[PDB]
Amino acid sequence: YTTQSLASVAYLINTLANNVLQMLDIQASQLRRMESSINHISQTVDIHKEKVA
Amino acid sequence: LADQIFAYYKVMAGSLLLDKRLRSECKNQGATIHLPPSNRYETLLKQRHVQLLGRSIDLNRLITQRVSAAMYKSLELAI
Amino acid sequence: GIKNELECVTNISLANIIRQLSSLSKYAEDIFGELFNEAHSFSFRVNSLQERVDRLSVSVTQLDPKEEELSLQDITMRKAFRSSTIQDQQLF
Amino acid sequence: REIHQDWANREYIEIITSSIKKIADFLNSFDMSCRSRLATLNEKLTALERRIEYIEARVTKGET
Amino acid sequence: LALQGLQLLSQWSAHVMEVYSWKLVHPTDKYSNKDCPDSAEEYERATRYNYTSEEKFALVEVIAMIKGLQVLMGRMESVFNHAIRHTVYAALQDFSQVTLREPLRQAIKKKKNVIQSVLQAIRKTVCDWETGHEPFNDPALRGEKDPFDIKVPRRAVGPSSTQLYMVRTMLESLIAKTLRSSLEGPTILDIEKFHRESFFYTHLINFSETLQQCCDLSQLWFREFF
Amino acid sequence: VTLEDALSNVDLLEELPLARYIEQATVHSSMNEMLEEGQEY
Ligand SMILES: [Cl-]
Ligand SMILES: [Cl-]
Repeated sequence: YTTQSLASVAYLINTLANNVLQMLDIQASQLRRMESSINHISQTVDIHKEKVA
Repeated sequence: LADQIFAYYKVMAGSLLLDKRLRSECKNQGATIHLPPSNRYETLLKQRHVQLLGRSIDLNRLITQRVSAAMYKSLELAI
Repeated sequence: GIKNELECVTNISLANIIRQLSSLSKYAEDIFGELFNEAHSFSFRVNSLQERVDRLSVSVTQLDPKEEELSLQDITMRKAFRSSTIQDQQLF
Repeated sequence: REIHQDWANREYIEIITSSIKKIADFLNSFDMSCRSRLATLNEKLTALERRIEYIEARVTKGET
Repeated sequence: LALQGLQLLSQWSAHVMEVYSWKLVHPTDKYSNKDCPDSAEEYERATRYNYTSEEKFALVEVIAMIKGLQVLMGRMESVFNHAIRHTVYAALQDFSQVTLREPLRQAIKKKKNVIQSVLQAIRKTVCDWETGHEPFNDPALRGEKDPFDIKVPRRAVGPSSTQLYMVRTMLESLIAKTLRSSLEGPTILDIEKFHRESFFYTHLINFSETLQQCCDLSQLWFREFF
Repeated sequence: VTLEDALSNVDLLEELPLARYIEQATVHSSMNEMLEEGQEY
């Protein structure tokens, strides 16, 4: 029961950790794409304000 | 900490842009504009998880809150 | 004391090891839950930002330089933009 | 005899306890690593939220 | 290294606490510190006014050196736990199985039953023979000298606390007509050697708890007595 | 080689010819428990 318990705990932790890392990796790349998208909007607003000027 | 960090980096900026010839001329006239002492604030600025009483404290985030307010206050004063 | 049976100590101390794995399972769950709750909280903000970023793209494409008039009422009748000034204190 | 079996029993015990400590170590250093990552994500996200507020205000009228 | 680092941490912690401890019983006054009023209450004179700028910096240094090394020692726990267990086992088995042969031979070769009984009890308590059984074909166990080699096993597990207590106490009784005068020169030094070195075994086996006890600065805040 | 080491070698010449531990450990262990109780007080 000891061996079985050690193996089980290690497994469930390994699985949940891997999932958490995957979640953080996805959220990072989300912000990376969003910054790129915000930057292009900002450039577009800059261009527009200059045209009015 | 945030107060002295902002004051430190403002003095650094002011020193960096101060005309070098004027600096030496003042030194010869016996009125040296005293160069600020260097400090070691970076490790504190890199702290994202200070473990205190079971809490995880983002020191970087907290400093930024104040430093950003100080930047805005500087700009308001200039205008 | 010291008079206990060897095999009896072995079994009791192995049973306590399984208890340690029980508490370690609870300790692990708490750790993963605290991290999940923060990242989950970020998800709501990320989704809410992504939609704001997308409907701004639309609003920005529809800007017309030839059309846009400049109003002096933006100075006298409407407030100046202020960015968030919220600061965290009393963290304990 | 029973002492020789005791030595084997306690070696086994030593191996399991060592492995439990390794799990605990991993759990602590995983927590710390994710704390950094969540702080970094919050930093970038907060900035991106602020920037959007700003850009929006450049295109929108103020409150009367 | 494990023992050296624990001793160093202990030295540093003792330094901080001893300075602090001294200051608490010798609060300053106006005569020794010009900035300290006679109106200042004892505790403030014991703490706040009782340290110069240089003393306060030096204290934070040592505190930082303690806590910093505590982190590095803690990160090395798993390696230390294994190496300590291997070393303690090896020292105990080498001593019991091999080193105690000569004094045991001399205990049976002469009529020294009391010394024989304790030396055997020690061997009985801890010896982890590789075959599983004690070697009975041993010349020293009989009384005569060697033409004899024993391969001692290597395990990464220390003795139990009862095993260590019994061995140490039984070895102690030999070196304490006393049982000491009935033993040879080099052998007495051999028991003393192992008895002295085994003093720290419990501490080192319980490394984690010992680490914390060597770095304990928790008492600087408490002030119930004052 | 110290003087007491030389004197001890001479002492050797004048010398030539021509269990309960479990109980004590139980007493010791019992007394230790009192220490822990005293700490609590
Ligand atoms: Cl704590
Ligand atoms: Cl002892």
